[PDB]
Amino acid sequence: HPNAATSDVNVTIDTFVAKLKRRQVQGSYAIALETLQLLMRFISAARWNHVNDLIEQIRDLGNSLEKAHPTAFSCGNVIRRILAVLRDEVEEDTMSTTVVAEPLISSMFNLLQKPKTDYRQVAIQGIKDLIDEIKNIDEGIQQIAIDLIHDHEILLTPTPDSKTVLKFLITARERSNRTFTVLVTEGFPNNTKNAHEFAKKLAQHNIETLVVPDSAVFALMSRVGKVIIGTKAVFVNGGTISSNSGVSSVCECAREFRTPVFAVAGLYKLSPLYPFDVEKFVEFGGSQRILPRMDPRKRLDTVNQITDYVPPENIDIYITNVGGFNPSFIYRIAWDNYKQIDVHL
Amino acid sequence: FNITETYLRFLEEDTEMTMPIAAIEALVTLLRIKTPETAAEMINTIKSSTEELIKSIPNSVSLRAGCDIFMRFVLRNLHLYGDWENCKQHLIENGQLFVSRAKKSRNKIAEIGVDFIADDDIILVHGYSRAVFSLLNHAANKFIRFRCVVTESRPSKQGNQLYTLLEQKGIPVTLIVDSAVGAVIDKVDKVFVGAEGVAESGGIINLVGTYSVGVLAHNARKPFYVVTESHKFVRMFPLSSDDLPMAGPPLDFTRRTDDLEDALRGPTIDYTAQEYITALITDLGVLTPSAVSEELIKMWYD
Amino acid sequence: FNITETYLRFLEEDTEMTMPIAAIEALVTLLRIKTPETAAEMINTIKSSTEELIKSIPNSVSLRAGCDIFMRFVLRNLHLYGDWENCKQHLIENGQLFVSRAKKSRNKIAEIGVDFIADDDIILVHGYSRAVFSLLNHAANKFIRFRCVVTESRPSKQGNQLYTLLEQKGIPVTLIVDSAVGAVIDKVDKVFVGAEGVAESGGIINLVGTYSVGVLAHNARKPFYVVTESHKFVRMFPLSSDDLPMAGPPLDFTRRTDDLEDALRGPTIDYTAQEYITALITDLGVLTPSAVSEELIKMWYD
Repeated sequence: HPNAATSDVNVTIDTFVAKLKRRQVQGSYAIALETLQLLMRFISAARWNHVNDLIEQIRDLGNSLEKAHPTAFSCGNVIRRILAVLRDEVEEDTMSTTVVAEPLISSMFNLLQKPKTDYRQVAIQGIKDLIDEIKNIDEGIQQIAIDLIHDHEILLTPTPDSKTVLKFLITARERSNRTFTVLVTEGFPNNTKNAHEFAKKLAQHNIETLVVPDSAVFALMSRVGKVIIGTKAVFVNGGTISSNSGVSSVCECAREFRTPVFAVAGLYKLSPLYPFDVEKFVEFGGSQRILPRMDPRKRLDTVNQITDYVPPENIDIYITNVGGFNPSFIYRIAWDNYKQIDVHL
Repeated sequence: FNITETYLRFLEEDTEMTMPIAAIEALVTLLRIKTPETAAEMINTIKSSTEELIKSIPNSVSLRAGCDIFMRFVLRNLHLYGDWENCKQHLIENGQLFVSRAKKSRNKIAEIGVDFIADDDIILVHGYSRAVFSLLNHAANKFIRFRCVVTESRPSKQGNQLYTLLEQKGIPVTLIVDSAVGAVIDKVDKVFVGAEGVAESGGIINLVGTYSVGVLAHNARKPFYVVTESHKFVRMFPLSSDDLPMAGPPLDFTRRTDDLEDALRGPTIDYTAQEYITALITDLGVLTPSAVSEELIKMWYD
Repeated sequence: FNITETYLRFLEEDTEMTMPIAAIEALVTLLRIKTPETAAEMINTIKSSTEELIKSIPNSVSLRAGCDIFMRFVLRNLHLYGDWENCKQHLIENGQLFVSRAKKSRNKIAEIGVDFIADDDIILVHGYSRAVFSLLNHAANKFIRFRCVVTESRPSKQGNQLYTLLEQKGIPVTLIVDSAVGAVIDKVDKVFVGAEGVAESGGIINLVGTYSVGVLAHNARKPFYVVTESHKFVRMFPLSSDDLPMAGPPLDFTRRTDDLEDALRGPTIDYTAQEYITALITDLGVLTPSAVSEELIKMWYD
């Protein structure tokens, strides 16, 4: 499906693509917001007449968006959620149009056995709901989050790039009765400035801050109590894509020492697609930032990557706005938000 | 109207059919004789047939799983609470329909499962399961950098058979004894194992050795894979590290001999835990962590 | 006069002749003809002979160890600064004497170092060594609650031979495939192993599958044991997990065949790490932790 049908009806798709390609848009939340806006635009302006055809068109659009940018998972996720929202309503409608038993909320045997309305308003409302959800995640985490950390315990923080994780930390630090020491790993080629900023923020907040280089993780590990990840995207089996550099090794170390590994992200970051390959989804950075000169650097081929992938075996906890979950359970949460056919587009 | 005979009838066939599928078909055929209308005349007879099958069973739990699934499906069927004829017709249809389904499942597998192959990754394949082989062949079809490793299995020379099958493909292969599989840790990128039965937690019943392999994988931090279709689901949970309903010997210290008559006695079927497996391959979309349990819950509701 | 011929001479006998001792004897015989007074005419020739032997080796490791030990002994001999005749005579005597010693060592092992199996401890034995068998037989002789578990060894059906040997002693035995070895660790108490050689690092040079077994033992925290006659210390360092100076191919990926010809080329020699050993039973006192290395240091004075 090309962009021959959408030219004067919807123009913003091109702009979105541009934003994606040259990285004019920054932060997954912003991307999600943009996607939502696009969806709204599509809804308010276009014509349908039929429902299945419309659904197909939407699917095609989603596919196109995916093809334009693979590292934007939030965009995909939101679309999927919207589709799911549509689908249930459609199903409900069909039952009235025609004019059923189930053990649970969803059945497996229903796939094997042979099975005008104001749905537009409902669809519109769905988008609003999604927006609302996106707006506040930290408020639904803090009631569970500020129960784990105790007095005279030491925290270790890889990935300070995420905006949620910092907030979570701050909320914990607010409490007068609670006291903890913070060890911060830097992350050289991608996270350094961000890490520094985080450290500064911590200092401002009036907490004991310890800036640790990437090599000095091993010596302090006898004192380390907990591990927190600043992840960017959550998946099916448990595996997560983290917000750039210095996460994997630390996680491995934690696993070795049997240190508890926590993860805070959100369900809008959660994807119903499987991460079958690390090479396909993870994007690599820039060689120019590491070392100067060009003519001798033809011989010196430098390897540097943005995003990081951590196996589900190391991570045990996934606290979101709804509640505390596991990597062995999060799949069901995704299913509760994205339907069966909506996985493949 | 007999079922053991039907079961026997499938031995030199397969490759195109599927033993459990065949069994299911047989069951369906049995059902459409004594009328699905009268529940007292039918269900009891079905139960009796199942019992007979169990009695005749040597070392198989998958047939039982299939039959119970079929029963569950039948039970589900009558939830329409309308006329008793259409439902019956549907039930009758649903036997050859099941057979038809398998192909579709395979097709589904062969498009999503081909995304897993990475650049220059060496694959070890364990156990005689048709699905895994299909996946392999359809990966060759796709043209992806890959290698195949054969394990020397000993129930009735299975590893050798597997190797031979691989040969008629054109892929370079090397056979490794089950004792020597421990040393191979760095060269093989992904460990692939077929399953004969998937339990509640996500535990796997298969063949001559799986648990050890899983342990090895865990030790080496190499990913462990389970490849299956959608019919091998049992509502069972093992008590110890390895326990199964067996017709053979569960560790028998044979009496004092000189001429050698009985010595080949011990474990033949093994069970592996939920922690070892990192990825699960099935046709029902993409599911891995604890979806089997959920499915079971959906099915039985008890 | 030849050493190879001498080696060949023993084939059907063995089972007490510690191959390395035989080799030593052969070396001594070779020496005591061409006048051992001169060091220029002799030591170099001996070295050449050893090299030739190494070149001619089909699948043996301990010969080198034996020869280097002999060399060391010779070196030690001429430190008394007395006379050339008497020392030479002593050296000559020390060949048959060395052979005689082996039996005494064996006896010492079989009388002192047999206390591990006492309270009906079930033993898992793999890797054929004469010493272990002697220990077993002489434990039977002493009369003690004991039980045996056999893992199937497959170089050229040695497991069967082992079973037969066990039979001619009177004791119930069972056969276990090295695939289902992960399933059975529950009733079996301790793991015992016979080695081809002990490395510089501390680890064990053995047969078709031992590393996996070691790993399993580690997982289960049931201790891993090695019983060998104290003369298998070779100057060899397995630096990585899959590297040894082997005569056979180290995992050769054979080309796409059709008639099933090239398959049986699996790892017949495996290596395990230094940390896996709990107790090493030797005639020169009960010593394990870093004892072999110490001995080596003492020998080379470095």
